[PDB]
Amino acid sequence: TTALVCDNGSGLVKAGFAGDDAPRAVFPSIVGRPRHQGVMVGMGQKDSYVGDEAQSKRGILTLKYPIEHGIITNWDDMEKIWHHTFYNELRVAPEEHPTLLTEAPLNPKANREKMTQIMFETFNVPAMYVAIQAVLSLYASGRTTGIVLDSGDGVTHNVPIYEGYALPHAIMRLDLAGRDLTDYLMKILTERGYSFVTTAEREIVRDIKEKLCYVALDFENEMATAASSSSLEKSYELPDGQVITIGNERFRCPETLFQPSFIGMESAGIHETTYNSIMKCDIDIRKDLYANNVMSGGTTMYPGIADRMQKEITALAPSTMKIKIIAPPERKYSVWIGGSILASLSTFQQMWITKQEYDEAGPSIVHRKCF
Amino acid sequence: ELYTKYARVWIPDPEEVWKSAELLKDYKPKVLQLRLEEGKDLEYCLDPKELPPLRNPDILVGENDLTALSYLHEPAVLHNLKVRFIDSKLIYTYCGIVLVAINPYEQLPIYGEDIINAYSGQNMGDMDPHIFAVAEEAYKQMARDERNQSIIVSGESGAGKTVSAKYAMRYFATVSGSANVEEKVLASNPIMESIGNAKTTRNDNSSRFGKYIEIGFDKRYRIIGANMRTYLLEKSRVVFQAEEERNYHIFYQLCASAALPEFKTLRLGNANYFHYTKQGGSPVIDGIDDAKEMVNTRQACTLLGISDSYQMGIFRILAGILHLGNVEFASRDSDSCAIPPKHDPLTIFCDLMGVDYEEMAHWLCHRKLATATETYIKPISKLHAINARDALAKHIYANLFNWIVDHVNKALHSTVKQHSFIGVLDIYGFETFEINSFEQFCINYANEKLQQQFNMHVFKLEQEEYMKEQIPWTLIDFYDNQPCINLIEAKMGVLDLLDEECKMPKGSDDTWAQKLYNTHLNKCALFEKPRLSNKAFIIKHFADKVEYQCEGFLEKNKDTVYEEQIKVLKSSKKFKLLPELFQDSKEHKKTVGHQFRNSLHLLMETLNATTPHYVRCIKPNDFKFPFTFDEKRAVQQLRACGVLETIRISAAGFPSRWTYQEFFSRYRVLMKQKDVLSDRKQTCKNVLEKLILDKDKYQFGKTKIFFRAGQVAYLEKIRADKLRAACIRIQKTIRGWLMRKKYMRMRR
Amino acid sequence: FNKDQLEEFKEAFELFDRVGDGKILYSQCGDVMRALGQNPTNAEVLKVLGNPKSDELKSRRVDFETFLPMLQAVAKYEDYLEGFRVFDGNGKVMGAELRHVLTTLGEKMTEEEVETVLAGHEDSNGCINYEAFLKHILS
Ligand SMILES: C/C1=C\[C@H](C)C[C@H](C)OC(=O)C[C@H](c2ccc(O)cc2)NC(=O)[C@@H](Cc2c(Br)[nH]c3ccccc23)N(C)C(=O)[C@H](C)NC(=O)[C@@H](C)C1
Ligand SMILES: Nc1ncnc2c1ncn2[C@@H]1O[C@H](COP(=O)(O)OP(=O)(O)O)[C@@H](O)[C@H]1O
Ligand SMILES: [Mg+2]
Repeated sequence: TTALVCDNGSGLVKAGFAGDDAPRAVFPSIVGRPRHQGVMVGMGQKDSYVGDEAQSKRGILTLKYPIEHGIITNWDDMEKIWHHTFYNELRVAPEEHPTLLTEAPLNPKANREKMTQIMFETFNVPAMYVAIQAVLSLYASGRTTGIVLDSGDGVTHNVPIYEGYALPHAIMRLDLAGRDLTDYLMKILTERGYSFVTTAEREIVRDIKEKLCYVALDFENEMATAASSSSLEKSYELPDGQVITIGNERFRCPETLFQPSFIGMESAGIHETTYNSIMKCDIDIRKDLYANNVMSGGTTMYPGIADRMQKEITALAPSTMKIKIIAPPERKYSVWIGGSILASLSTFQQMWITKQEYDEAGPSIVHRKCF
Repeated sequence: ELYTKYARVWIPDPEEVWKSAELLKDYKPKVLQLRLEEGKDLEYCLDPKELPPLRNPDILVGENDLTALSYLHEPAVLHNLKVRFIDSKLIYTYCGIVLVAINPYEQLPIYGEDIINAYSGQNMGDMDPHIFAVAEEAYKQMARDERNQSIIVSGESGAGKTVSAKYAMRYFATVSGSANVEEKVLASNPIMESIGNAKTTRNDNSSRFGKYIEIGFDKRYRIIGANMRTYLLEKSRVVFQAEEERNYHIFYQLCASAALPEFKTLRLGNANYFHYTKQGGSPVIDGIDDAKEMVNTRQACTLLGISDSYQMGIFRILAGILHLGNVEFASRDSDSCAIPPKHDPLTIFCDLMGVDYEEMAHWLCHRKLATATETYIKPISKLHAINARDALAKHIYANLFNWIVDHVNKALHSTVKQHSFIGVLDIYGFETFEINSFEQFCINYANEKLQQQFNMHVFKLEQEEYMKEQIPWTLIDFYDNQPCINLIEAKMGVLDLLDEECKMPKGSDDTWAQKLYNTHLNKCALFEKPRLSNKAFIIKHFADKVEYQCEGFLEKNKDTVYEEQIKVLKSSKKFKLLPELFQDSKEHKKTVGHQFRNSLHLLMETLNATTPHYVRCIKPNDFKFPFTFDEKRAVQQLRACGVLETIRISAAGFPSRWTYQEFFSRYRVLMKQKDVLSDRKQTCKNVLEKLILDKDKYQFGKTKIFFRAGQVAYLEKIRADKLRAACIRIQKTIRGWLMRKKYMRMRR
Repeated sequence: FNKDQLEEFKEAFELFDRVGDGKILYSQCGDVMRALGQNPTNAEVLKVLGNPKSDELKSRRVDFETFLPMLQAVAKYEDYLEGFRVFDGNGKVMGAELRHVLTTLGEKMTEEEVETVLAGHEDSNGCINYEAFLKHILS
């Protein structure tokens, strides 16, 4: 039986069968409740919506995200989103199929305990495992050595790996995110006079960030260029058909990843945490980490983030030592593709947590087997 | 013990695999005083402990059935075949239910028509063995019972599997009362040879696939027609050969005709110009004109009603595969590649196929991912480009082969509804070389499955015979190679780890081998590591141990065919055949080892439906001499056909059976008149129970006595002793009486 | 053996002396023993002769006095009947089978010896009454 492979995040849920080439169900991971009195009779009022429905209806709804910063922060809505994933959107009963689940490293243990308890008790899944997102990116990109940098909505984390061994002391985690880039984009957009207050407006800001932002190769030169000229300035159409024009700001938004001091954090940007993670590794491997940097997750999709990273690391790293950035175009999905590869392997079939081992040991088993 | 002076034994000899000896002094517990024919005398060590194979008495030698022999061992089998073949020229012989056919290179009369009318009706033992006797045993069981019947033929392709099949079909046609299966089936052979046969280090014109002819019978058992199928084709040969091998003949027959004007459009070169044909370094087979074989292939196609338009299609595609092979990639950067500008092989490939150059050049260097909502065009490494190109060549060839077999079937079918069929399988036997590689590994796994079916069928027939004769059937011992099959094919078997290593990143033959040693090295008695190397492993098969080298395995096992490259070829409009090949997903991902394991499970489903009958073919000398039997080559062939292992399995049981009157006649010399009785069955029960002490050795059936191995030789020797001593006593009495009379004459 | 026996045996021995020196050959020792009423096997004759080699067996000559202990040593029906019943159960024996076994097994005799003893003993079918033939050859 093909295992399911399911990858949760803040933002999208990605799910499909193991051995497929690409995920079969992708939908934004939102639970929505109506906030207006229902006036019509026979309307068909529904308790709550999940996924794409909440996106279409969104003008009527409060949208909540049940995962902030890779932690599941209300379990009822999360359990609804899994219910929708198995029954509505994959249409396959979980009692038939092993399941593989994905988590950011250095999370609280309770998140794994509850996630397994809900898989065994509430869906009766015959076997489950929990993988690290960064490890799976290496399977997808076809390597056994490299420093993975993976940044989605919520968590950003670096995990160095060398010939199939992790280096736990060198794992780094940061809470810059697609989400905090969105809240920064709203707070700066206000300076041109546009105020996006409600959550369904935030989804618009998110779509502006996807379509129009780009990482300035050199920051102060593009600031001067945008001051000098309109040429950089570009415009977008809100759903009601009004137009808005956004300027130098559109590169300013994804730069905070490089300078967290803009949003107000102090911890250095993704280039300097990549370098500091390599430096915490012992000196013999470091050439091979510089040879492979693997980007993963949607927040590394911005045009020019690969070249800005290569330049800014090359400025930090010793001059002889060749720096290469490996940004495959598919990288928004590569954590799922890696999960597909792993779940397909024959050696892995030994390694699932099985229902009997859970019944014997209780939900703490996950810490012992998984990582 | 059985070793005495004036007894005969077999001694091991490297020039001829066994030599006969006579024992000069009776044994008593570390040396034997051995006579020979090669000089009178020799002195022979015993070894720390062993006794030589003891030789059967010459009443049993030359029997029509090897399991009539009282001692069963390699020397007795090899001798008995040699005396039947050399002295009487009886090429056919039996072993249990198997028919061993020893191929004379000389032609014989014995197949001639009248004998067909002689064999028909006769139960299998009532006539001396001949291929017609198996053809009847199938035809009779088909008429007698519902079941279809199968005839299964194994051996190195020189051994004459095709001649055996041909005569089986003549038997069916002549008894059944026929139209034009035989002429058509024998007309197909040059096509299937040209596209499915290959040249291997041990053998020219080896056949790399299993070929099955379903002869169809009406409800009146008239021959309707025939249907052909093919299984287990090895695809990997198309892209890759070891040294001193060729890929399938048809590429060389095609290149040899490059001068001809209809071929000129193909721009074919000399056979070592292309990348797929040159790698073996062995373009010319000794003693074949390839250009002549091309003309015979074409005329066989014409005789099967493939019009010349399609024959020019077939050769157009094959020239396409050859030109595709030369396409050569330059790497831009370590994870990206492109084809250089105006590359001549790609231009010719696009012209021959019609597909527009820009689209092939684009798709060979990229692959497409797509979620339902979005699609990414992704570059791929020069290595992955080469693997994809080779997978496309293998996929074209495999579909072209399946298509040519569908047309041969269109000529061979006939409209009348098939009531039941008899199906004659030509397959290859167990195979071992100085170098063994993924091809040999797949061939040996197929033979392990067939050998399992044979062992179960023999065990069923013997259980039915024991229940017939009122013996306890719980005695019969069953020998099961399921532990090896589970090693090769079950999850975390060899094939399943090979498929895992294909997908796991930075896979290699070294890391594969290391996974084998971790998984099996001391957990499974059948898996072994060669001491002096880490790149090889040993599987104890049914017949023999075989080293397999790892160096080929992952390069050969990979297929993945990128869907866009097929969709490009399929779109082409220039000619009918290329769209016609690919007409009807997950299967594109499957590795060659997995496609083979599925094809073998189809073959085993086809045979399991059916009651088998077996033929084995053995090739008596390496050089095609008309009747020379070379005991080294025949020993190797008898091991590769599992005949020796069958005989080992039989020798454990009760191999030797006697009917009470036939026993009583022979051993009335031993029996005393007080023992003779009005019920011969009771007489023999008494006499035998005295003569052989341990009742465990023998059993009394309702109508037959059963004996373990050796007991009939023991009885024959005690008979020769009694008759000898009685003869000495009478001879000395007559000699004395005459000379005493001559004494009295001198007294008178 | 007493003096009378020794005298009869010596006279017989001298009748077999074909050279006049009062001696026989080793190869004649067996012949003399059988002529004197013994029925030794060829093995017994060679054993009492001391397993002589071909050369002395064919040319070394021994007188009666050395022969005598050997004759003594060699000297020191129902089996015969069962032995004949081996080759039968109507009390007959094929002439062909008896001829074959006497000329091909054991201590093989010549066809002429067998013809001599068998002359007049086979019937029209070619069958031998073996009790009568045995009594005849024992007489
Ligand atoms: C007052 C403090 C802590 C808390 C309010 C005290 C309470 C008592 O801790 C909990 O048990 C609640 C909860 C929690 C949530 C789910 C769960 O199954 C278990 C605990 N964890 C959280 O709210 C985490 C979530 C989190 C962020 Br983002 N990144 C992280 C990286 C790693 C781990 C976790 C996180 N969180 C926001 C914080 O710690 C904040 C930053 N901490 C502080 O300002 C300091 C001054 C201490
Ligand atoms: N082309 C793009 N450019 C910039 N940001 C993007 C792009 N596509 C998606 N994103 C943002 O990345 C985040 C989604 O990241 P992703 O890794 O797919 O989520 P998850 O962490 O659930 O896997 C969201 O903030 C989304 O708006
Ligand atoms: Mg993610």
